[PDB]
Amino acid sequence: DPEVTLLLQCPGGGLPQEQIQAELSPAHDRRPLPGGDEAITAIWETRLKAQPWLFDAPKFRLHSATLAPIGSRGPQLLLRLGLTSYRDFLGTNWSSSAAWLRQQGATDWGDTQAYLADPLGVGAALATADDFLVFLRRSRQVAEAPGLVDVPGGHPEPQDLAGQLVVHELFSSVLQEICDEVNLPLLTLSQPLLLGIARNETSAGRASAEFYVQCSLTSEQVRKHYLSGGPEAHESTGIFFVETQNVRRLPETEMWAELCPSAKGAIILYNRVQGSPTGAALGSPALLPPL
Ligand SMILES: N#CCC(=O)NCc1ccncc1
Ligand SMILES: N#CCC(=O)NCc1ccncc1
Repeated sequence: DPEVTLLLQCPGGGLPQEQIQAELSPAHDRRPLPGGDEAITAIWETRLKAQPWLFDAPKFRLHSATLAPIGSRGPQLLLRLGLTSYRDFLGTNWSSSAAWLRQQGATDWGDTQAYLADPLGVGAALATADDFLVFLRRSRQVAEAPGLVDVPGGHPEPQDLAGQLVVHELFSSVLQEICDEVNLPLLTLSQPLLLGIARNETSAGRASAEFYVQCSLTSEQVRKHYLSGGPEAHESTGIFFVETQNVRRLPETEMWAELCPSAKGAIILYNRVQGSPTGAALGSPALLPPL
C-alpha cells in the first residue's frame, strides 16, 4: 500500500488523553519557501478571485511524535506540534509542485517535510454495540478523494502547560467530528484511545492521528441517527457498516481500492492495535482462525 505509511503504532491497545504530552512551538512550523512565501499568496489570490466565499483557517502542524520506552511509568507519548493554515496547505501539499518541495527540503534541511504545511488530521475507527465499524461515502463533487469510502474525521482548527489544553482539543475534536457528521449524541461515545499516526503519501506526506471510539448504539440505531438529519446534516452521501470480524481481511477485498488514504490508515492501525490478540485465550484457533 504505497499511499499510506505508519509514523507511530501506540502500545497497550492505544493511549488515553492522560498519557500524552504536546509541545506547541514555532520551532515546529513550516520553513519559509526558498524563493519566498509570495508563491503561496499568488495561488491563494487566484483561488479567491474564482471562489470569493472561501475563507482561511488555522490548523495544527505535526513535526514529530516520540514514544517512551515500552512498559514505562509516566507520560508515554510526546507530540511536537506547530501551526499552519488551510491557505498554506493549498500552496504546498495540494500544489502540483509538492514533490519538488519535498526534494528541496531533503537538500536544504535533511527533512522531506520542511517546506510542507502538513496540517494534522484526526479520524476514528468507530465501533457499534453489535460489533461493526462505521464507514461513509464521499460526494463525487468534492476536490479531495471524490466518490471514495472514508471514516469519520477532519482537520481541526485551533481555539505541558499550554500542551495539556492542546491534547484535550485534539481528543474533543474527534468526538465533535462524530457528532457533526454521524449525528450521534455525545453521551453514546467512549473517551477516545489514540491508536497511532499515519501519513498520506498521495497528499505529500501529511499526517493524521487515528483513534478508537466505542458507541453504545447498535448499527441500526446509528443509521437512524445519521439519516434523520436529512441531506443538509452531513457532507457524506451514505453510511454503511462492516463486521469487526471482516475488517481483519479488508485489504484483500474489492472495498480496499475504494478507501481514501485517511480511512486506510485508520483500518491498518485498528487491525494492529485493537485486533491482533497477544494472549492464550483470544489467540486460540477457534477465536483467531488461521489465514
Ligand atoms: N487542511 C487541510 C486538509 C483539507 O482541506 N483536505 C482536502 C481538501 C479540501 C478542500 N480543498 C482541497 C483539499
Ligand atoms: N484523503 C482523505 C479524506 C480525509 O482527509 N478525510 C478526513 C480524515 C479521516 C481520517 N483521518 C484523517 C482525516
